[PDB]
Amino acid sequence: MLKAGVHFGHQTRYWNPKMKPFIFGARNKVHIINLEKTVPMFNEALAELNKIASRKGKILFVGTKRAASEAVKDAALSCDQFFVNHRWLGGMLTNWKTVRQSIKRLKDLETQSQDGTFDKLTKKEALMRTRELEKLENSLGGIKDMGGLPDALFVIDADHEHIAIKEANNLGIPVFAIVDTNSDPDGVDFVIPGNDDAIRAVTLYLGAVAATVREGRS
Amino acid sequence: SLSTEATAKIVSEFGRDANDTGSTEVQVALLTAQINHLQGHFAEHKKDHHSRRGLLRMVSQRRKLLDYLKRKDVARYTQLIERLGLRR
Amino acid sequence: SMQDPIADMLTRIRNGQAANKAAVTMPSSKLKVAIANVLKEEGFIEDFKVEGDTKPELELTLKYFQGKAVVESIQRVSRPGLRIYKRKDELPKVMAGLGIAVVSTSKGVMTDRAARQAGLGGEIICYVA
RNA sequence: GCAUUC
RNA sequence: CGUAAAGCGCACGCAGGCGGUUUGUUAAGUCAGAUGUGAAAUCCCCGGGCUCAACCUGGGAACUGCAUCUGAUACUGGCAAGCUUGAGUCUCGUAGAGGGGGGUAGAAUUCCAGGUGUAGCGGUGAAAUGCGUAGAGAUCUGGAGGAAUACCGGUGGCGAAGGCGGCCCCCUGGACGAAGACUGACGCUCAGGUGCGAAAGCGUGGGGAGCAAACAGGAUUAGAUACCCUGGUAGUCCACGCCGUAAACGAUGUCGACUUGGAGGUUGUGCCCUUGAGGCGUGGCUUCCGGAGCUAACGCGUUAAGUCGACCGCCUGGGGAGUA
Ligand SMILES: [Mg+2]
Ligand SMILES: [Mg+2]
Ligand SMILES: [Mg+2]
Ligand SMILES: [Mg+2]
Ligand SMILES: [Mg+2]
Ligand SMILES: [Mg+2]
Ligand SMILES: [Mg+2]
Ligand SMILES: [Mg+2]
Ligand SMILES: [Mg+2]
Ligand SMILES: [Mg+2]
Ligand SMILES: [Mg+2]
Ligand SMILES: [Mg+2]
Ligand SMILES: [Mg+2]
Ligand SMILES: [Mg+2]
Ligand SMILES: [Mg+2]
Ligand SMILES: [Mg+2]
Ligand SMILES: [Mg+2]
Ligand SMILES: [Mg+2]
Ligand SMILES: [Mg+2]
Repeated sequence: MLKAGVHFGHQTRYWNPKMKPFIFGARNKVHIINLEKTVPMFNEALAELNKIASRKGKILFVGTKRAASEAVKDAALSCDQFFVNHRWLGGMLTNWKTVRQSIKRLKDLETQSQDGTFDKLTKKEALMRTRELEKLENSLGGIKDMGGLPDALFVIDADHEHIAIKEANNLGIPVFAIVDTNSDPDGVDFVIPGNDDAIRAVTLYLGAVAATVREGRS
Repeated sequence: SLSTEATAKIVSEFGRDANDTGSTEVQVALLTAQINHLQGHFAEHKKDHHSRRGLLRMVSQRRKLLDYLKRKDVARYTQLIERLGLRR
Repeated sequence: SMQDPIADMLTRIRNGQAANKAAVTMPSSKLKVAIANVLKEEGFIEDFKVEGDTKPELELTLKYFQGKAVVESIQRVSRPGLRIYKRKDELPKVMAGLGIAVVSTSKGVMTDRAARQAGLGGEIICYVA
């Protein structure tokens, strides 16, 4: 529901003209979002997300900025949904079949560590090869068990994650995004105007969807 | 261009009163006064081409106004040219 | 200088539709109102209004369907430099009848279909699809 | 510093 | 028709083309119907006849035209009366290398005269021609004359374009803003025409410091009618006339309307005002980057090369040739 924070936007210099409808005014030289318009669209976002959630669909969280990199992972632990916390590899969805073998390599790396077959005297097995696990995990950690294209895309920034939006649009996957004043609309089917980088803003966002998904999943 | 006192004198002479400045008679009379006044200027400064271009605009503007007045009312046009002693 | 006010009315509609503008306002005239009335009847424009007496201003309420402009295309046909008149049998039909052509007949301004039904020709104003 | 041609 | 061929160098403008808005009238254009005519054949449509076809033939349609008659009045035009939003005049201000004329100032170069002073100076990649013991260069004093205006100076300003930089005066053009008043379509464009139009060049008469085609010498080089060096005439400057050409370029004609934005420069103006080398608005001009759209692409992008209207100019493979 409506509460403190989130309303804060960015400077009027970097505003996107396409977002004129969702700006309430230029307060202290920085645009502030119209909350009365955000709640209807936002409430629609959870309702749509709940509907697909009841269909056992797979939701994907896309957060790359350091401010929310750990936040998305926390939601991915509160619910069984998938996420991307670090750089979005170009083509994670367009050529998913190409990325499948990369996931399989991570599984093999994970296995070799579990049963201790990697504890060979050589540093090559001990150090060089095991350093690939965290390199792959930090980028493919939350997508390991997706097993296919997501049924919906959730994005914290529509411009910082413009690559992810393009892939989802190409594949026809519905896109939900926390679109900011400076961000580019028309690439997201469901737009949630508001702040994208404030810590207290995102946590409410991914926290809200992380909840309604659980009720929809049942 | 033209002194305010001289401009006021022409307005009251040709127009209905001191406030009727838009009348074709006032506009034509004002242009004629400046054109005649500038005759001495170009007698001495023969190659003041840049200012002469402005003078030709007044001549062209006066001709357009005179033709409009002639079309609108011939009788008024005939009286005006007689008073100003032009169209020779 | 402005020499074809009708083209300005059509241009404003075309530019406004491309800009996703809710409505377009322009100086009003009897011919513009007559053309606007035909557009409103055919469903191309939601509504139109005239405000002011000394300097009336004509406002047109544009309409959109599925987020795209209803008026796919609108072009002036008869122009001050070249005016076009058509007989009853020569009345054109836009997009094989899906569109309409606004015709200024002796009985007023009406679509090509109306003029054809009435059996009266006249000046072709514009094609709007 | 100058330094052509196939 | 920015770069592929193609926007006159830029303007003013007659003929011509086009023209805001309201009422009445006219019914020329336009539109409807009828009448006369539009020969026959031919073409076309439905039939008939040569064994079929070609071919022949009946009727219709067609001959998109012209003329008259009767009507229609929306649009265009004519006529009459209007209206203010286009355009224009007036009042108060602002900025500017806008133009013409006259005067004047300082720095510097060259030259002339004199003093001090002594063997180099000048120049190049190197060198030489050249200047100098007849006293150069350097340095100081005074005088003469010409040309251009350091700093300010800034993708700053002004002008139709070309173009216009010290300062002062005289004459003078245009632009822009503030409200208010006035005229009431007087407008836009423009073949021909006319005016202006860098530099070089030409004519006459002056002037001539610097610079410098031509020319001369010294170098360079296989040669060097060049680049480099030392000299140097026309010219560059002024007066008046002529020439009318430039990559005269934004390689982008003029006018008007419409269409998301961001950051600057410049010049007016409104308002909040004690919490000023402040806060929010509204005009003119102008630079840069970019959205839609557009474009062959590059790119353009509210100052369009986007979306439209009016008028003019111009292009139709290369070369020959903008030549005979
Ligand atoms: Mg070329
Ligand atoms: Mg070319
Ligand atoms: Mg008219
Ligand atoms: Mg008639
Ligand atoms: Mg016949
Ligand atoms: Mg037969
Ligand atoms: Mg009329
Ligand atoms: Mg001409
Ligand atoms: Mg010269
Ligand atoms: Mg000479
Ligand atoms: Mg001489
Ligand atoms: Mg030389
Ligand atoms: Mg030429
Ligand atoms: Mg030039
Ligand atoms: Mg050219
Ligand atoms: Mg040009
Ligand atoms: Mg003109
Ligand atoms: Mg741009
Ligand atoms: Mg020749």
